[PDB]
Amino acid sequence: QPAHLCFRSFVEALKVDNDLVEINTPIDPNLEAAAITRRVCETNDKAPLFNNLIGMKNGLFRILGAPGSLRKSSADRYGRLARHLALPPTASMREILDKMLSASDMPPIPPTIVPTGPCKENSLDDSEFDLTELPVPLIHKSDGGKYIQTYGMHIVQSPDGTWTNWSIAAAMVHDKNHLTGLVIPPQHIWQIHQMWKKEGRSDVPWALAFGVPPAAIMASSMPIPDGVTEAGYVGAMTGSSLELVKCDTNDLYVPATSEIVLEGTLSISETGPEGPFGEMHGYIFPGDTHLGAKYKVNRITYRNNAIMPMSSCGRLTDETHTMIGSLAAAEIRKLCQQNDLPITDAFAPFESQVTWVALRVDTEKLRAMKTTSEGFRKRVGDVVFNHKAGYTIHRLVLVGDDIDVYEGKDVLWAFSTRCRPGMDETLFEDVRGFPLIPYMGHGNGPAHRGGKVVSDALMPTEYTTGRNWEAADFNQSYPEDLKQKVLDNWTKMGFS
Amino acid sequence: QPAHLCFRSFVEALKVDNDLVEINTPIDPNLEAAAITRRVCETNDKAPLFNNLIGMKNGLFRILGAPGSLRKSSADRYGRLARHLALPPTASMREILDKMLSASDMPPIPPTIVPTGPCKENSLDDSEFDLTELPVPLIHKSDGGKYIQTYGMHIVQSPDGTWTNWSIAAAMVHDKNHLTGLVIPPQHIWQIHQMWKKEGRSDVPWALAFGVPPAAIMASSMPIPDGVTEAGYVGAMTGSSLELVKCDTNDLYVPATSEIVLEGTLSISETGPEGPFGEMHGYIFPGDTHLGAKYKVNRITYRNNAIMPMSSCGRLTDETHTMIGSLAAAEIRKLCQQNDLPITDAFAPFESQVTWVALRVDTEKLRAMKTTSEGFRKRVGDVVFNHKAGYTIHRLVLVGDDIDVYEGKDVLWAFSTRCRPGMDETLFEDVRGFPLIPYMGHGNGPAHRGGKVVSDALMPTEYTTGRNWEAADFNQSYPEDLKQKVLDNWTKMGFS
Ligand SMILES: Cc1cc2c3c(c1C)C(C)(C)C[C@@H](O)N3c1c(nc(O)[nH]c1=O)N2C[C@H](O)[C@H](O)[C@H](O)COP(=O)(O)O
Ligand SMILES: Cc1cc2c3c(c1C)C(C)(C)C[C@@H](O)N3c1c(nc(O)[nH]c1=O)N2C[C@H](O)[C@H](O)[C@H](O)COP(=O)(O)O
Ligand SMILES: [K+]
Ligand SMILES: [K+]
Ligand SMILES: [Mn+2]
Ligand SMILES: [Mn+2]
Repeated sequence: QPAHLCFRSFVEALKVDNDLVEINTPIDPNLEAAAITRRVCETNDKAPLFNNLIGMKNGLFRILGAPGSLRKSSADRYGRLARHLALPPTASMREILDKMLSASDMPPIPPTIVPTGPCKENSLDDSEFDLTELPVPLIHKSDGGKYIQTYGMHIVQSPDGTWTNWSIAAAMVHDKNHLTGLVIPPQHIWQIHQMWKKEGRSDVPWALAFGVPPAAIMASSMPIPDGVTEAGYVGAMTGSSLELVKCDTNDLYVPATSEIVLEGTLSISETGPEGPFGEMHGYIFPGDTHLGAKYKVNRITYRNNAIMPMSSCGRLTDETHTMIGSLAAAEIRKLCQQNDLPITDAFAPFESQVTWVALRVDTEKLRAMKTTSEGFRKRVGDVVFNHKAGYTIHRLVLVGDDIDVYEGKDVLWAFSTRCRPGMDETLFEDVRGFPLIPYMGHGNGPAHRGGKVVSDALMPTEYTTGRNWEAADFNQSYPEDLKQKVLDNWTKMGFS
Repeated sequence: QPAHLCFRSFVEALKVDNDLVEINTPIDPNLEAAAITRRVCETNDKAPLFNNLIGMKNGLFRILGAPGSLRKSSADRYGRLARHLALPPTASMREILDKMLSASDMPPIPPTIVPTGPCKENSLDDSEFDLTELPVPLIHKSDGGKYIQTYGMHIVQSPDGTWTNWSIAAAMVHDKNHLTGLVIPPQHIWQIHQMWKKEGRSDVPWALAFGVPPAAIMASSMPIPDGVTEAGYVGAMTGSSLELVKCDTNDLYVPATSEIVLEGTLSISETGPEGPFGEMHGYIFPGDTHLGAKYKVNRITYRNNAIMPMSSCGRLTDETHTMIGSLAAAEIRKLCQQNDLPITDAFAPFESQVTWVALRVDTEKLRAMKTTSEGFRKRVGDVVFNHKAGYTIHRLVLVGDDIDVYEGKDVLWAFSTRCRPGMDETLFEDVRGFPLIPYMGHGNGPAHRGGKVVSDALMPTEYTTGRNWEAADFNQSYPEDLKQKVLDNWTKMGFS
């Protein structure tokens, strides 16, 4: 099976790329595996594969850390991500996001049911497993539980059967046969859970699949539209129907090659303690106490020599930056274009801790609109901040065509030099806010509302007659014939 | 003479450091010298010394570019700057700024008059020079003149004789015996020129000295207080009285070892075209047209084999970032402390194009103040934005003690995650603004007023009971004994 369609094949691909380190000596799931992975993420090192995890019971489990994190070189920086998608390892961010958006103008390709797969190689019933006995990691020293679920896919279906959602949401072990985790608006797991709670008759049939097809985990992390079944979007994106097996204890379908599958229910009534958890913005608030949703596990199925992927999330750079930020930005790009806004590109700068998105504007199109900053900012903010794709994003930065939004230094430059604080900005207080950002949930204002801004880093003539400056830089302040001479004589003269 | 007291000795020091490239083949002052220097600044390369400048007349002149720019290594990043000040080349930014502030609590050491010096080796009178015939650089392709003055020191004295100011302000060649340049509030050259215009009797006696003692050019770039003679501050800072010679045609005093000295007058009446000029924020607006102050040159004196320093300013990183930003930040630190604000450190992040200053707060002291964000922001902004040291700075970012303000990634992290847009900020519209920032002078609002903000990236408990988080990073989310094990086994395991 190809790497984008089978996690096991993805792990080989990383080895083959010289992008893996296999660690075959004993590693402790209490902090050590996550500390090594954290270090990898902070230094853009090779992904760690922990083949010898202290406490591995019943063949459960090895760990792969940093599955979607960065490589050190600029040339293949996003190569781990490209390997999720059958793209060359030198793919740009633009190319990766275009690939993730491509299925939005394609018919879905529904999945294919197969009678078995590797995820059925082993099983443990209700009398045989105990989640507290597995080598579930403690990821951060102050976490309130062992977060088994950082890179698996929750599978839930609407009561009417018409929408099956795949998404990533964190969850931790509660007891031998339950998890807890947050199920919060506007996320699709929450929208579906609300449908089941309004029906009132039963708990939500649920599965959590770990080590799924890489292309599937990418869609799981992207805010594709309400009502759209991820499996058919991934099928369209990859050009092939995904192979799924039925769960044993319910009628959901999981990827055939899933490394580990939990089957059970997500309660419509019960809650239990969750968190705190070290999170994407780089923080943990030890001691925070809160009741989350409760999941019951009835069955585990798994591959021989099963591998659990793990995100050791926090400060730059990990999956919560490379996937959450970038994939939101992609969806925001499309959303703006669909609302007739002249946006060509969008990216969530890592330097903003993926709380900003920079929107590159086609300024020829802007000029033909014959509008002003105050009107354009309001239009863009109304579109994005009232949509689920904007949920995680608190600052939008509008930039003209000279700025590469995929380059954080250029976004910073434009923001700092082209957007007058206050006057060039519109604040949005009556929109949903993201409580996870410390200034929101642990800040001075409402945790769930407001705190958003559109910052216009378009210059005045960009709305009227066109750009009226040149950069004071090597590229723009010197003619081509001189630049080339300089470059051709650089090492001759003594420079590096 | 030591490198910090003699420019010629500074150039040797750079060679000796392996921080110079001597270029002995012909280089064109029309763009080529500045293009090479621009490239150096954008890549943190060695300083270029152009020993063979096309059009060098009467021994005038060689050029040193990038005199105060960065080195490539992290270990001696600020070494060029350290060489201005007798500091080790590994000095930190903190150490450099402390050195620049040290004289603020010392008696001045007045200069010593000597009868001659190297700056008298050669002379050209009013019938012998022509500024349009010298190899003055064109620094950026769209500049409105050849900016002879980018790293010399203007010398002007109050009418009463009691204050002699040394400062850097750009100036360009107007004609064979005049320069033009901006003389604008609140700068000390402008405050002095206003005193002479109010007296109304004569033009301002003036000198411009190029290739001055490095410690002197540093003070020339720092906003030390009104009325304080830079020469006595530099004397105190260095521990020695600076040696000065009298000008021939007026009674001002110039450093004895100056490479090139212009003597003349700054008019109280006449103006002439100036600019446009590629500037510190990374822009030029070609065609901008404006009348600047006019300077008459009556005499040139110079060293044998005179060297003109040149700043090829623009996008990161050059003297306009390393000196203007950092030295303003230093003065702002002191100003805050003198106003009983608990600020321990200040720095202008390069990533903000030195338009922000990050202020590190002693949060134990803050807690004892028993105040709130809204009150503290207003207090800090009132102190800084109503003072000349705040002129160039449009955003202040308050951060707690865990943030290293000299590290732009950490400042960005704190700003993005701890300051709620709008609610955690106070806008200041009734303060002097810096028109040079594009969003000011080429923006949507008043060019000279407003556009400033204090952004509070202190978390709520930092005002009350203390920090209530830990970072989700390698340093803070793992115990010391584990961290050390990881580090000790890193290369063993296969990582880099
Ligand atoms: C890639 C990735 C995504 C997410 C998460 C993680 C990773 C690695 C964790 C490490 C587990 C940290 C966590 O905060 N986390 C997370 C989460 N969304 C949540 O509701 N809850 C979460 O706990 N997303 C984001 C969501 O996956 C996306 O917002 C997606 O759009 C949701 O799908 P849908 O609702 O649009 O179908
Ligand atoms: C280091 C340095 C400082 C300055 C400048 C440059 C360099 C290299 C130029 C390359 C020439 C670019 C230019 O914009 N420039 C510049 C300038 N101040 C001005 O009023 N005008 C200027 O044209 N400063 C800043 C001032 O030197 C400081 O603000 C100083 O504080 C002034 O001294 P004082 O008035 O406080 O005595
Ligand atoms: K999804
Ligand atoms: K000065
Ligand atoms: Mn969905
Ligand atoms: Mn001064």
